[PDB]
Amino acid sequence: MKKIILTIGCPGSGKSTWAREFIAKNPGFYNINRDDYRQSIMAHEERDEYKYTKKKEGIVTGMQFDTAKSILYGGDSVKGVIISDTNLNPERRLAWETFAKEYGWKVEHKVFDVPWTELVKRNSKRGTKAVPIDVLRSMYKSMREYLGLPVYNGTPGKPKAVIFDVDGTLAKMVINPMVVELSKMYALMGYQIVVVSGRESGTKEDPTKYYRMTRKWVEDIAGVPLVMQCQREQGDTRKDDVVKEEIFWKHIAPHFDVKLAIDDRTQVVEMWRRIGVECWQVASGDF
Amino acid sequence: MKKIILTIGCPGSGKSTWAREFIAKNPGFYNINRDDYRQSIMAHEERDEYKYTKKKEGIVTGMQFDTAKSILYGGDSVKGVIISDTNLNPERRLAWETFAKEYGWKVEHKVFDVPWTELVKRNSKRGTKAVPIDVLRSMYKSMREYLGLPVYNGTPGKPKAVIFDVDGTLAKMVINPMVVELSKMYALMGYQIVVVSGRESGTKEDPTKYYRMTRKWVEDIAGVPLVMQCQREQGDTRKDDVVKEEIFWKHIAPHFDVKLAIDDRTQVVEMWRRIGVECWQVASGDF
Amino acid sequence: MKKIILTIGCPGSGKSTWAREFIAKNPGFYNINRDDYRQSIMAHEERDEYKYTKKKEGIVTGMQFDTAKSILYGGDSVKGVIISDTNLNPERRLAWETFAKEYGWKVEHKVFDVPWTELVKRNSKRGTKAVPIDVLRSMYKSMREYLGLPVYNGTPGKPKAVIFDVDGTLAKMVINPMVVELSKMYALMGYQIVVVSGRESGTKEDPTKYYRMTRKWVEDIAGVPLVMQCQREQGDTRKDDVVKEEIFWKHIAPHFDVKLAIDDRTQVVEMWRRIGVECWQVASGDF
Amino acid sequence: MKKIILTIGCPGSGKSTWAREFIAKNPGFYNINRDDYRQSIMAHEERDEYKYTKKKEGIVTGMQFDTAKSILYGGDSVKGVIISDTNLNPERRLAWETFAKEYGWKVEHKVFDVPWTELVKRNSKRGTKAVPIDVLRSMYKSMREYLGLPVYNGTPGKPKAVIFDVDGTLAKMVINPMVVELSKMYALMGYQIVVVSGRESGTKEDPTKYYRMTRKWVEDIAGVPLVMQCQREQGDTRKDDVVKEEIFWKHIAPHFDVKLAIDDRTQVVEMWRRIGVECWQVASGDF
Ligand SMILES: [Ca+2]
Ligand SMILES: [Ca+2]
Ligand SMILES: [Ca+2]
Ligand SMILES: [Ca+2]
Repeated sequence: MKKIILTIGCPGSGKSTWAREFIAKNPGFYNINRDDYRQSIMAHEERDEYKYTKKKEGIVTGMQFDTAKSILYGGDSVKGVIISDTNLNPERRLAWETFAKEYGWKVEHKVFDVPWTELVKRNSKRGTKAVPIDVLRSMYKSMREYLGLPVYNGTPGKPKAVIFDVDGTLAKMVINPMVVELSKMYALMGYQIVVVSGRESGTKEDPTKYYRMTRKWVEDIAGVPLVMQCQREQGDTRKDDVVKEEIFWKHIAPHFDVKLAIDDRTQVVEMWRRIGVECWQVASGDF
Repeated sequence: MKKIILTIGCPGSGKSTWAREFIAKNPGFYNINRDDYRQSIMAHEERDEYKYTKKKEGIVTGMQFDTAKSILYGGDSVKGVIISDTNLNPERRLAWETFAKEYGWKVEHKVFDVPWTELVKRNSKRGTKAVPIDVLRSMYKSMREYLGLPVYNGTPGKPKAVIFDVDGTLAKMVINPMVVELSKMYALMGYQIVVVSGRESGTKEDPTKYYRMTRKWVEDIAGVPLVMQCQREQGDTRKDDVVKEEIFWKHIAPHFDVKLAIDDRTQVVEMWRRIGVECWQVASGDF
Repeated sequence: MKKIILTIGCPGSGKSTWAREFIAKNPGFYNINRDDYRQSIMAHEERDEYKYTKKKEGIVTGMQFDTAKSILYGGDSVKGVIISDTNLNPERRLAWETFAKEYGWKVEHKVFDVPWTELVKRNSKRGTKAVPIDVLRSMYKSMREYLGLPVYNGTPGKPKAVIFDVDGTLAKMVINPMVVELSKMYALMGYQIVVVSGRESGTKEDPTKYYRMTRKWVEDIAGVPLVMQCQREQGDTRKDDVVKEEIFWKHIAPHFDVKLAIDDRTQVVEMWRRIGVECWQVASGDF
Repeated sequence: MKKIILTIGCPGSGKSTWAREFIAKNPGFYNINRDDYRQSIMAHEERDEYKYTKKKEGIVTGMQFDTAKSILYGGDSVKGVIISDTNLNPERRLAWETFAKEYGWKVEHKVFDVPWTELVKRNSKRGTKAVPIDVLRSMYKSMREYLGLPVYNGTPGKPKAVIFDVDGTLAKMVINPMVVELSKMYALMGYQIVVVSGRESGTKEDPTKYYRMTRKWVEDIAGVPLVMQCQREQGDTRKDDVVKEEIFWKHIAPHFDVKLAIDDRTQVVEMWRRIGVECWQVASGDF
């Protein structure tokens, strides 16, 4: 059955690079893309930035389905087509299927799940084809809803706590005054403090060298009335982003009703908010 | 009445640059272009070169008319669309009109007549969007058929002659041996020799300074049995290309049945052949 | 006296665009630039990203001064040269002058002061020539030290206060729970709360329409124990960035020893930190 | 001994692509290139075209040697440098060596010999970095003088002949009137006619199928008083360019004093002239 592959990925996820190599290897396959249509009807150049308009979007949408119809109603030579957009809008994604059935075509999805940190990394160098962070963020947030990834939301029963980070947040990567005050203000308030850190626990030869150093400084110098502490396991090289988000679902979320996140590294503040935890960023953390 | 503007011009003639500025100033106008569609269905990048295929052309054509229909069947907001191709194919150009009438739309043409010399000038710097000389040549040859420009073809009654050029052809810009021999070989053969030159005749103060110098060298040193001589009028700054093509229709074509053209400057050899005169190029003449 | 113009501006501030147009109009002027040299010795392409190395920087530096010497020791035709870098390093900037005097040349500065908001705007679209935010930030922070712009640092005598923002911070652009709690936690703690907002005060016909609405919501619904409130004057169209930074130096800084800034709009959080006030960003604010 | 590699190749021959990959693999190696320097001192953009000027060339030259000195006088870490230009000027090439010895450095050459047909192929798509055919031609002509390739010039004793081509020249790829006349005009004149062709002689099963067809048409229909005929051997897939230039040095040049070449395919007309044989091109032959 002639197929309609939808690529599912955020801007600069590989979608297009894939559809070109693929079509270049699989005869009978043709591409359909919104950005292309968007740029074409405006006669724009590479350095020109298109301006969103319902009227134009309507036209573009119009152009896709029609082209789908046209090409897919070709010979037996035509094996199918690729709708190389972000396709992160469920409302529309559904629309393509219900369109596909009423014509005898099947629908496939080719997913391009690239890590946020890597999506930013790429989108910033994307130049004129780059996209604003809120859209990139908004997009990724849909890529997660698609994948069915978890989003937190309190935990009835467990105490109301506030997770804190050390490097840069609690400490000035000596004590970072205002923030350390906060940890205690929240201490009075009736909150559980759960300090956390992405500093590797230690070295292969001594797997807690740094964890102990941290815990000591946190308690003895800063004097943070922590209730629990968690750190990056020794010999773990995954992203801070990935790392803490695991520590959450595995230790804190279950024994705690989280209300806040005090941190400083963007990728981490990005992760916190993204999953459902409010996060206040106390300093610039672009690294 | 909603309009369908067709741009008539050769590659790199201004077409697109026009349609962008225009649409950018005239609301209700949208663009339709083949190259765009061609690149899109292949998912190509700027550095990739598409490969002509009837099957794809058919698809592209399909995409244009359908998009025309779609957009033009919009509100009263839609004033019309631009078909920004070369549109130098009469067969198709007709097709758009006969399509336009059977839907209640008019058709307009925006012509971009740029000089050949300038088209090459641009196309060579066009980079990856550049096009092979024979297509550029073939294209321009259609742009002329469109404009209704003249193409020569003998002249019954008048003698059979061969036009010769001086700078570079007859002379080594001292005598250029083989070529000068030819002028006489054709002299025996029973041909009229009509020497011609784009060397300005002279200076404002002496409007034949060079014409005389030339004629003298041509007769006295080279010894070319010329029957007639023509040169660029003093104070004329138009192109060699333009220049000689006027001298032809005004002096030679009427009193002669031309069979050959011996020359050396590409733009001129290009012009000769282009209008209907066979031309042998005796040396590299890229200047 | 032959001159050595140094361009003073952050990445994507106009520097290069200026030096090209200038040299294009002023004969006897030649360009010297680090990025160029950096890319050249590595044989890099546009899509390649150079890697910082002292050894290479040393070489590049070496290349500039030598080229300066070489060209400036030309004829009377050579009027001078442009050192089109960021030149925001005082250590080096000094070096060029002390170099200039020991050879009989003067030094000029052409400054390109572009607003941060506009620098980000451009750098994000800069593509492969774009630069990381911390460097852009770090750079701008030097452009300010150059211009001699003010950086705050407490105010002895005046009470310790915390400035708060409304739209997005205190309010969910109904009340934003955690943040409003904070305003009171700091209220107990012994801090003065100085709410602030970039919401235009009102309309030409009623220049406080919104200021009153705000103040009411802030006091009556949120219940923030504010001590003072400031807002964007009616009919003011300058940037939020520019706006609040004026309200600070003119109303708060003088009557207050500021310790914190709770806000949400990046350009504003960027401004706060930049001038010397710690700022915690409570939510994504990329708009 | 620290080395100075000079790349020897025509525009778009691989030079730069090589020097980047190389430096990327061999630590201690740095690049020096004229075009870079040329563009930098003018502050030019990619779409801007530099304008040749002795004064600027002098400056650029100045910049290279100085940079050579500078970098090569680095530590033991510096293994050498690449002068990635065309380096087809012997006058200068010598200069680099005599410069190298007076400082204790050796000189190496990395040659990039790419076929003319392929150089044009590339240079036309080179876009703004492309170069005019006469320079490309002039360049290749130096690349040949470097390689020590042969250039013809008469052959005392042997008769004065004129080589003719069939496809497109003698025949209209039926007879091509004017050109066939010429073959006989030269026949009277006292010249030997040596017809030649790049049409494969035949098929594996019958290695002269086409050679016979040709010879028959040439003699029986056209009536060319040929004295000798040569064709592309069966099962030969090298370029027409390469092909005929071998047939020349192996059959004609030795038994003939060539005065002219009548042909039509550019790559071949290009080859003829290039080696020392005058060639008149009778028609457009861009294929
Ligand atoms: Ca941190
Ligand atoms: Ca001439
Ligand atoms: Ca706000
Ligand atoms: Ca031929």
